[PDB]
Amino acid sequence: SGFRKMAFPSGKVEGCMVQVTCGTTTLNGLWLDDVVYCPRHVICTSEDMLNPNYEDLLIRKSNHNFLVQAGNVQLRVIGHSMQNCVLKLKVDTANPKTPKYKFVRIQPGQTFSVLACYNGSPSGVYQCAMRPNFTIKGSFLNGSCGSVGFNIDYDCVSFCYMHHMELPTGVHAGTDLEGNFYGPFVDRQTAQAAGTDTTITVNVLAWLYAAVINGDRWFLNRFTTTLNDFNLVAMKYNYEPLTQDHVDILGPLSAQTGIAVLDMCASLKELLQNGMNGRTILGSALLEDEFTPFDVVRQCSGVTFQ
Amino acid sequence: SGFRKMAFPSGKVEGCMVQVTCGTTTLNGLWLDDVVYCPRHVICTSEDMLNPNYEDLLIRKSNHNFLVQAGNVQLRVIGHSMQNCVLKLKVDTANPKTPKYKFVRIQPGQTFSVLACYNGSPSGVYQCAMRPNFTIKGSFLNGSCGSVGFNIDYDCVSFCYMHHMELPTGVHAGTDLEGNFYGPFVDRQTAQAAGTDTTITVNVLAWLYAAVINGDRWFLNRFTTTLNDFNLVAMKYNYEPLTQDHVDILGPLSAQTGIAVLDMCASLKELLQNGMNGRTILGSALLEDEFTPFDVVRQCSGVTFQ
Ligand SMILES: *[C@H](CC(=O)OC)[C@@H](C[C@@H]1CCNC1=O)NC(=O)[C@H](CC(C)C)NC(=O)OCc1ccccc1
Ligand SMILES: *[C@H](CC(=O)OC)[C@@H](C[C@@H]1CCNC1=O)NC(=O)[C@H](CC(C)C)NC(=O)OCc1ccccc1
Repeated sequence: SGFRKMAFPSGKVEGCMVQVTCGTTTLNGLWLDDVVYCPRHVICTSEDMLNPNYEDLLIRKSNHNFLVQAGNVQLRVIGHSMQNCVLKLKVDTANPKTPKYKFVRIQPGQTFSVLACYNGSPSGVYQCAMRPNFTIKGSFLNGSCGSVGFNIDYDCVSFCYMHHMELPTGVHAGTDLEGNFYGPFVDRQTAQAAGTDTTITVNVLAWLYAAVINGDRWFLNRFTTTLNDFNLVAMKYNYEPLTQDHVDILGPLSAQTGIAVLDMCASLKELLQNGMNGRTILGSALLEDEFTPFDVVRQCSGVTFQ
Repeated sequence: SGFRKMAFPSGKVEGCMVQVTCGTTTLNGLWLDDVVYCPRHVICTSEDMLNPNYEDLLIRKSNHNFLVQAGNVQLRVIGHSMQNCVLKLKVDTANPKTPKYKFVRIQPGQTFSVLACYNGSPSGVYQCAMRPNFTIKGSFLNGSCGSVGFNIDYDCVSFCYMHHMELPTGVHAGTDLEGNFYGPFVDRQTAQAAGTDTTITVNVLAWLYAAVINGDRWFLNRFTTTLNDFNLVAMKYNYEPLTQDHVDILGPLSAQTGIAVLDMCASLKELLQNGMNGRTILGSALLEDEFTPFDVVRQCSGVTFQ
């Protein structure tokens, strides 16, 4: 038993991380097939990033201005193109370690694993959730751009994130693998505001179902409620509105534990109106919202990957 | 910036995970060079595990009674030996993916990364700390034995843990890679008690230094204290006694933030005597003790691995 936040095995992604250098700027790149993906601001200096005209900046750059290093071996760049906020460097060698991969654009509330890299070398892996305001709360130092977020079905790597920015608030913003930013963010060193960060309600309920599975029981109360009544209290505490869909994905955990979703919603209702009273749930003194209803089943059914 | 609990890249360990079957029992094995390491209770049935005589049980087993599977390829076992609570299966093929590796026995309070596996296939990775009572709080379902814990310097994998048991309390116990259990535990399905779980004081102080680095400041107070005075209050809250050694490892974070260790100890002293008042530090409403003083520097200096 036991419940922890768990990142996917990063072995398949490690084989695709390369170092990309342009001028004096160095970041990480994603080498899939014969294409290297990296943030387009690799063509930017520190002064360029204040107000960059990426088109005018990319005009001055050629193929030989891009040094792609895979450990100690170099990839000869034979073409480059700017797709939105990402750069696609065509190399003359296909990556022999390319797994079966996809490019997906996740939805708010869904989670993924981040392989933090510097100089194209992995440093650590952790689980991140795309907040409803399309930010993430990760760990990114200088040189961490180009690092990717991903999910794995069994042998298929679903790339979904690439890191670009840290906002003035300390949270992080990025794009998908097509260069499109998550949220209303642009890759420019200027003050940028995300919306009000709300709580992924279906995720806290799934995390409460996991605690119920793992022996944490004190929170289980005796009330029930309705979908609109709970949403009136959920909107009071900046929680996402629970839809009939969210009830359907939680069905698996509800049908196994025998607690109706509206019953769990009532136990969550009192948990917001009365606090934790100095108690903990699964070793945390607050409500966790970074566990999707599929992340708990993944940890209770024991799925694997090859 | 930002601070998260981070697991090492598990790519090098994934290449050493194989499936080990004996009779009807299947668990994970560690394939390094031409030796496969796995818990010795692979020779046990469900009824054997109540009171096993491992010697008498291993007498009945031969080399061909051990099926070692690496994906779809089998490893021919040509020898077996019981070292403490671990089984060493000699195969006729050296693992071509063996990294530079060591076998170490960690100290209480130190952390490591756990690659959770089932049927020799990785499932997830998370960071664990060896509690002062020589247990860990992980996530282990049925079939998770043989999974290992490890640390990486740069290209050297330091294996330190192998999973065996879940206690009646829900926490987990295991051995090093030499078969010696951490703590007073034996691999037998019987009621077994760990001691009183105490808090790794040097780890909470290092985690407070990280919050100080990442903008979390409200806890910083104005008192100071002495080593004995703080230990009198630390022992009151079941905290490990802080030694002059612990002050020396915290020197790096103390000399960078400019807060003396005894000053941080006073801010921690009031944090125990006054609680958090419904506030959070680094997104947690309690004091984290699973971050060693080297784990914060690892996340603030940005070390990498190859
Ligand atoms: C990407 C550049 C890189 O890593 O390698 C060239 C980022 C820096 C990362 C983002 C998270 N922390 C970092 O150090 N460089 C940037 O200039 C971007 C903005 C756009 C050009 C994408 N991020 C940014 O300006 O972040 C502000 C910041 C806050 C705290 C610390 C460093 C930067
Ligand atoms: C190892 C066996 C295995 O995984 O594959 C053969 C363990 C089961 C693991 C330990 C953590 N959770 C599991 O399911 N089998 C055991 O019998 C051991 C005891 C010794 C023989 C090592 N663990 C044990 O008895 O755990 C009790 C338990 C609690 C909760 C759920 C399952 C088992």
